[PDB]
Amino acid sequence: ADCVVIEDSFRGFPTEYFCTSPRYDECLDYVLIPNGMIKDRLEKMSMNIVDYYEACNATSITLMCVLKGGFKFLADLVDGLERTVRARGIVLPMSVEFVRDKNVLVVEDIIDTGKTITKLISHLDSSTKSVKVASLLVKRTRNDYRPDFVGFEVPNRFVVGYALDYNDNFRDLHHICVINEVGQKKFSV
Amino acid sequence: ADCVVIEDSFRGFPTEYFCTSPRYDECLDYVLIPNGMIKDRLEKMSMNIVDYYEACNATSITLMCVLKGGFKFLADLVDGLERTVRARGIVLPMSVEFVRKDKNVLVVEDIIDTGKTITKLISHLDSLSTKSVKVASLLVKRTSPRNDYRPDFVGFEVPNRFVVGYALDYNDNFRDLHHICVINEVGQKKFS
Amino acid sequence: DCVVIEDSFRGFPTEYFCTSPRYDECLDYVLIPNGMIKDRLEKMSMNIVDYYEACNATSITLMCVLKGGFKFLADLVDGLERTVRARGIVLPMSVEFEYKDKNVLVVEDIITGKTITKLISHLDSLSTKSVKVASLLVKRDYRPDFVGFEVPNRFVVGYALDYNDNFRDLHHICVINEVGQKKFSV
Amino acid sequence: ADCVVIEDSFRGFPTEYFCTSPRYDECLDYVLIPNGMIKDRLEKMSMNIVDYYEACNATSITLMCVLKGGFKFLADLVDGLERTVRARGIVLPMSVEFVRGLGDPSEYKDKNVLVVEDIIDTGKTITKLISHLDSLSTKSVKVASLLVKRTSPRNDYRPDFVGFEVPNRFVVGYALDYNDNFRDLHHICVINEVGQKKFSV
Ligand SMILES: O=c1[nH]cnc2c1ncn2[C@@H]1O[C@H](COP(=O)(O)O)[C@@H](O)[C@H]1O
Ligand SMILES: O=c1[nH]cnc2c1ncn2[C@@H]1O[C@H](COP(=O)(O)O)[C@@H](O)[C@H]1O
Ligand SMILES: O=c1[nH]cnc2c1ncn2[C@@H]1O[C@H](COP(=O)(O)O)[C@@H](O)[C@H]1O
Ligand SMILES: O=c1[nH]cnc2c1ncn2[C@@H]1O[C@H](COP(=O)(O)O)[C@@H](O)[C@H]1O
Repeated sequence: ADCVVIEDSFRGFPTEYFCTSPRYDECLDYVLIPNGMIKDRLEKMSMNIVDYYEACNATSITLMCVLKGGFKFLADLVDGLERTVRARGIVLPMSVEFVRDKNVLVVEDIIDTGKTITKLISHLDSSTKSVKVASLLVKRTRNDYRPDFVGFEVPNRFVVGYALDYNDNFRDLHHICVINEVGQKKFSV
Repeated sequence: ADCVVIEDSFRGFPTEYFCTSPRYDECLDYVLIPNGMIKDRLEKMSMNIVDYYEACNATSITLMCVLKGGFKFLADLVDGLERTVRARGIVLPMSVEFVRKDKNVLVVEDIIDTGKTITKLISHLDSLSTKSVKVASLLVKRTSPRNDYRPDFVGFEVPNRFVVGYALDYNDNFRDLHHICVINEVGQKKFS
Repeated sequence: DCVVIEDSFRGFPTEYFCTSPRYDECLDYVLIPNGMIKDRLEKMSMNIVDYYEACNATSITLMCVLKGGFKFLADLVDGLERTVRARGIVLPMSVEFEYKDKNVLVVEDIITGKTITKLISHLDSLSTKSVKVASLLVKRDYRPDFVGFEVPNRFVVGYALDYNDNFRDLHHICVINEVGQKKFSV
Repeated sequence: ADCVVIEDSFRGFPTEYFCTSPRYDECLDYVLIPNGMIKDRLEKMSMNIVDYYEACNATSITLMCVLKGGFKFLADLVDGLERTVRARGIVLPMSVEFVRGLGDPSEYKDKNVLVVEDIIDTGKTITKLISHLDSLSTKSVKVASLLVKRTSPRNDYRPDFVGFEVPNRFVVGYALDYNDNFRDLHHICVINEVGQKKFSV
């Protein structure tokens, strides 16, 4: 459950020094997690997931992508998993299933209060071999729940980008950023 | 449209000189298209798509992922489109819908052999009063006689041989392969 | 102007990123992950191409200063090639590791500035047509024409940056501790 | 069974379906090896090199790049090497040096040198180097060549690690040059006639 903990002292990275979608010129305060940061973290995370599912003699695993917030995370994550199982010479069959007794790894976007991931975990437990949750981001409240694999622990702010949406928008953004009030007013109701 | 033609005389590249997942040891005949070649073609496909919708004045574009096969394809293609939209400074909003009104729908599918699936899907799209309906296909099977229909954007035109990898499946197996490969008969029998 | 890494930033723990097992105990933290470098180099390359399009430069010659900037030159040349290629412009590029009267973009690793002064001074012998300098990192006052990150006055390794021809194979840009700083003393 | 063989029947891919430097628009016949295919090959090459130098417990391993021609191949090769060593917990200390010869210590002795060159054709350019390296009392001298030209008759020398075996046509791109041009090209291509006349000696 230990991860890259973004402290509330971190002010982020201003958008002017990166490549963001020109569509969101005035709508972003700063970049929180660059895209390459996400990739680099997902490498080590892929190693952790693989060696965990080898410590337990798992015959196979099935990733469950929760659309549409976890697609980029699932894509890069599957790249890292196939890469790791490729280099290490293991024979670990992985399946991918998208939803809006087998080993199930939930591929989620972010945990805020946990009311959504717990209904899923209780939905698959309604007779499954195993149920695990992997979340790219985690929100620091503290919440009583934590996923099994966590990439980043972020402050109590609303983030967008990397297929994370603020009212069905900002998904085509390359990095993980925090909206300001201008974009909030522009894309909310 | 015109694309990279994988000639029938192409013998492929043997899997031993690339990285294959260990679970398909004696199941792959050869490697037809390496992953990196797919990506390098997807760069040009992204440019073609973006400046097509820029020749038009599309207010947005809605990509339709045809699951489960087109998921890697849609991933790297969305990376290409995003990378050329922000590289040319053009404002062009892109949304992503998934399957298994009055918008510019770009269908993203894995391969087209006969065209039954793409015909049914396109017919379903024609009822919702879409602004435009274009189709982007990664692979196109060269059949005899040549198939009556061809997509608006095509990555590779490959021979009439069953291919797997890059999320191309064979009874929900072979998806976790990095490259597009032709199966042998031992692998076709191994999964039934 | 670039990305400023303030001094109150402790970095990220090495145990959360993939690092070479060679330097298990010799790394305090990571300042800048590798992918963040890759994402900043996009904007930096765009800035360089835009400066060489404000005027009509008919050529550009990148000067790699081995051994520190070979990774930075690799990904920088990749970004420049990808930008020139993406914008359909005809910007011919050469790499220089006797070829004079050319626009020079010096690709150095990090800058006191006493080394870059030796570079620019040595350039006056051939009299280049134009000289500009781009550096990946700057430690805390002089500034090159293109800067990527601004780091504290601490010591950084990785990404071909070396402490006595060492730590170059490290993927990310890290900060070492005193035990590692003494385990590779010259 | 040394490497990927690009048979003489292979006609390549037309340059219009890939992203090419627009200045060489009319100078390229076709694309021989796309960039991503090169990197895909360099994954497996990195694995082979790593487990070779680990099977014999090589203390140090020093990659020597033949400069200008072999730079990009060195960069992607080092990428793959550090990646595959990172994913295995292996400790394999690698160094990097460069040559054009322009590199001398003379402490190269007792070390394991891995030569990183761009392409082998006749074999004399590399033979002079291996002769100049086996004179410094090195523990081992091996060569990694990205491309190898198919010669008639077959060349009496084949490097230890080969990426691709290409037909006997002239190739450019991916730091491969023709009269110090075509280096900024992204893929490995073959020059046509207009490109052969546009950069003559
Ligand atoms: O900061 C955010 N940005 C975008 N979506 C969020 C954010 N925080 C929570 N969500 C979404 O809120 C939903 C429920 O999260 P919960 O509050 O943990 O139950 C999920 O779909 C999350 O992706
Ligand atoms: O060779 C193949 N390998 C894997 N899937 C194929 C192949 N050929 C056709 N398909 C599948 O066939 C479906 C539609 O093809 P069609 O109906 O023949 O046009 C798609 O969902 C493809 O995944
Ligand atoms: O923190 C560091 N780690 C490794 N090398 C450094 C570091 N800081 C400066 N250098 C090297 O110091 C030399 C000159 O730097 P300058 O004195 O700031 O101009 C160059 O070779 C740099 O690579
Ligand atoms: O087809 C080619 N394209 C570009 N450079 C080549 C080609 N063939 C050989 N070279 C270069 O010319 C020299 C030929 O070496 P040799 O023929 O093995 O003795 C080496 O420096 C090669 O890098």
